[PDB]
Amino acid sequence: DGPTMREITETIAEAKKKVLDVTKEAQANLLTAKHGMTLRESFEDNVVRFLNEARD
Amino acid sequence: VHRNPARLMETLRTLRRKGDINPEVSMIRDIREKELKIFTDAGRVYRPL
Amino acid sequence: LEPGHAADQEQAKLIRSAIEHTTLKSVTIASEIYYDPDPRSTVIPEDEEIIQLHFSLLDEEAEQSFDQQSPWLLRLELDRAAMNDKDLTMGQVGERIKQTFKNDLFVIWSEDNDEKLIIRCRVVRAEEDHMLKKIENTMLENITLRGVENIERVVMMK
Amino acid sequence: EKEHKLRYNAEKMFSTLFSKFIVPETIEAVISISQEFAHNLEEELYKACLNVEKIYTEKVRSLYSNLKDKKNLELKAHVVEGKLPLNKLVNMNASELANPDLQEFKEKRDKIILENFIV
Amino acid sequence: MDQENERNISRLWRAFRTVKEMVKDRGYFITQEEVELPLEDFKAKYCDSMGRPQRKMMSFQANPTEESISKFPDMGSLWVEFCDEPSVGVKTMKTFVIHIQEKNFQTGIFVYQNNITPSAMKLVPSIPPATIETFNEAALVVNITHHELVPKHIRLSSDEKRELLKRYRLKESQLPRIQRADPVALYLGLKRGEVVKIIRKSETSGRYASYRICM
Amino acid sequence: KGSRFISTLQVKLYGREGSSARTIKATLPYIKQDIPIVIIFRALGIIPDGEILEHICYDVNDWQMLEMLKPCVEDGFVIQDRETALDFIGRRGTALGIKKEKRIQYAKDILQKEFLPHITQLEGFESRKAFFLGYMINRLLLCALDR
Amino acid sequence: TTFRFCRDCNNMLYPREDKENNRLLFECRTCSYVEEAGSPLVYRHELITNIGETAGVVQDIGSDPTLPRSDRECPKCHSRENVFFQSQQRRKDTSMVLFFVCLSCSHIFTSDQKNKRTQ
Amino acid sequence: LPHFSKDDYSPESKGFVENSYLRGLTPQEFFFHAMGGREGLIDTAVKTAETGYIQR
DNA sequence: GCTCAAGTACTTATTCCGGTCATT
RNA sequence: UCGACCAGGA
DNA sequence: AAAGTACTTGAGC
Ligand SMILES: [Zn+2]
Ligand SMILES: [Zn+2]
Repeated sequence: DGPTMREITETIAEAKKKVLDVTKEAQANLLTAKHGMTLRESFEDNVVRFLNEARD
Repeated sequence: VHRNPARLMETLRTLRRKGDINPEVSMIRDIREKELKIFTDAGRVYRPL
Repeated sequence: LEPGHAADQEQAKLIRSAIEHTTLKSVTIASEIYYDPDPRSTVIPEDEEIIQLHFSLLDEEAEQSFDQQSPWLLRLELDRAAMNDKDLTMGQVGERIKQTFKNDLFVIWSEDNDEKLIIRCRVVRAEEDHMLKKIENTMLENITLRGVENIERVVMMK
Repeated sequence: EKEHKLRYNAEKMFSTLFSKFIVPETIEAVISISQEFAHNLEEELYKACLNVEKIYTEKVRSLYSNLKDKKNLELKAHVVEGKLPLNKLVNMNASELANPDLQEFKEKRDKIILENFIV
Repeated sequence: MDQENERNISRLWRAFRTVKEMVKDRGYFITQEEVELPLEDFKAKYCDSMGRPQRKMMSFQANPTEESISKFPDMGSLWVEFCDEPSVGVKTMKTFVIHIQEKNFQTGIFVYQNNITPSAMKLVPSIPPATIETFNEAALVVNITHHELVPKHIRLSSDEKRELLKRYRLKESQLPRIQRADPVALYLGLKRGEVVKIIRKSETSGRYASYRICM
Repeated sequence: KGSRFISTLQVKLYGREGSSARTIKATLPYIKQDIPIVIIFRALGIIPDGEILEHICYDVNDWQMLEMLKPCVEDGFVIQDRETALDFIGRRGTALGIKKEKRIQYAKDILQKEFLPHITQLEGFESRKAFFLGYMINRLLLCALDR
Repeated sequence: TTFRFCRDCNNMLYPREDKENNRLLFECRTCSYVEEAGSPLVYRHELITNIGETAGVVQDIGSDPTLPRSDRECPKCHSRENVFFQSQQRRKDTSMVLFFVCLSCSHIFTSDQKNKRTQ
Repeated sequence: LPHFSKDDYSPESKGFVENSYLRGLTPQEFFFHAMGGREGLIDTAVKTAETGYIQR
């Protein structure tokens, strides 16, 4: 459905923003790493997550 | 070594685009690492743009 | 966790820090070697108060503990973040070093609250320098401060 | 026997801090009163040691360095002279002695590490 | 460092309990009252004036139970020794080795702190038919037989072994094996040739019994 | 083009990440042992430290990379003359032909023909290869300092 | 550290203690040279490094078309024309902090909202 | 890819495929999808010689 | 000269099912 | 009809 | 194709 397709497009769009926000937070040194993990390892996990939540 | 790399880079890039330097000749300028690498090497795989 | 203390969140954190291996290397920003000739005083004016509390009274005796030590200083600076994060006292760190070299190294330190965390080291009773760089390698690499060997990153789980 | 000589030197330090720390109490919100008050902690820290039957020397420094501090720890040092338990302050000695500025960072760290190793 | 004296005593009391648990499990007369001895009561008995644990006094004798005599009639008395020296000297070992001979003990368990002289351990197979066993203090702090994954190991009598081989038509080489040095075989004081009946729970039958021969 | 002189030069950073005395040695063709860079530089004619150091580390301010070079200066310290370096190169690995006067001559040969055959194989060039070996050590320490 | 060389033979200077006057000297081991030390510091480790972050900032930095642009105003010239990048320290641990280079005054500034620097 | 600016950690840059097989993949989406697909084709080829020997 | 880390040699695999070459 | 290489199939 | 066995070399002390 066209409406379903709008919902799907805005679902990906919102997850992109969620990522960008986590990107801006990590760029301003506000991000804190989840034990035995790099700050980069921590950011990646949460980015991969938001996008896989979105695909689902 | 070179003292004004930008001037030399524009010169060489214009020379190859004219045909004076063979079009297959690879010429890279890493500004961050302060290096000019030129390859006249046989065997390099290239693509047109 | 112990059958009783199964939901005891505080006992979990306690065992977590009791078993996780912690080396001096993990809590050090930089180590330096200074030529501070008279051991009773200090060239570095930053460290002036370190000698004024630890070195003054006591003494460890009056002075007796052989102050004719060595003119070469090993100055270690510790990261307040990683110190407090891994729950450590300057005294804890200091006593662990003083127990490794027994009576071959006169060790002193800045207190837990001071602006900079410093550990001042000097050898005890011809030819030196090269041996000091060997002592600092043994310090960072070997000396265990807290935890059991082979046990890295310990994590809590519900 | 040697113990008394080691205790003697320890008291000398407290009175030195009790003369050069007591000045801002009068500046916002003398050498004789500092001597008596120095002895009040030297025998109080001795209560904490050799129970029923080394640690002490280190407790002396943390009491000296923290109570010295200012202009953040002076607000805590003000309470010490003004009816704040001198008995509790002796067996206190840890992150509790620290500056309100340093205790803000210590609490900011501790509660942030907690969410990282809880997985 | 009052903390290090307090932690050392816990570990020693813990290991003492495990020796008591091991000797009770080996078929010797030890009460559950003896095993579950409190830390307070332990200190009260074996610590000196300064509160320092006197290991010399800990050493004890254990005699086989009435049922132990029925299955194993040749199972004699046992002596357990705890040494206050972290490094157990060759002079100290000779004093121990001779204690067993004169009192005609069957077995002797030496509980050492850090190490025993390579000189001193040459005297171990020197007094037959009696056997000497060595155990490190830290190795005994925790009783490994009390673990989830460690099933009930039972030492079979010579007659019981003879029956197992008859009923299953086996040569000794056809029985699953247990290493002489195996933590449990060490606990039971298993001697080469001895057989253990391992009774364990099964997600298949609820109860399954296997057997292992010492080597 | 020219029989393709396949001579792979290895410039190794001996000593692990945090281990005491981290020296840099290099394997040249037809020489058994690994020679500390300082001796090779001295064999090329570049004799004092800070001429050898100047060829490796370009910025005088970069103390971090220069402290990495102190143990190399100490390794090659034994050799102080170009001939003392050539004799040392000659002695180490084929070699065999015992008599001082000949090992020195065929050490020059290894550096001219086999050490960095690209650039040149001609006699006069020492200076050109000296800077290149320096460039290689610079690239090695740059990765070692995680830059 | 910032170490010196022997004038005359241009070689590495090694430490030497003047036990008489309790002062540090730097001797040449290729000749008879000796010079007084500038600083009491002889060796510096640094486990937690900061040099390598602002690496490769050449004046031609703006001419890299690969580099991304931003509309961030400069703390000095206030020009909304800059070419940014991430810490050039190639370690696993390293944060994703951005370093900006002004396409006017060529001043280096960060996105770092945890602390303030001068590099 | 050379179509992106340096230090780009956006979903598009590090290989997220926003589109569906119906809508069709962009050239970048296509190359990244091929990259991941190649990983599967390798895994299948190796874990046959490996898994095969385990069986024996 | 003895223990012991470490370097060395040298061993070992990987399901079933037409064309071309040179030589047997 | 001695067996090596190359190319494929599931 | 990386990881094991079974020696042997170096050298800590
Ligand atoms: Zn000189
Ligand atoms: Zn600007």
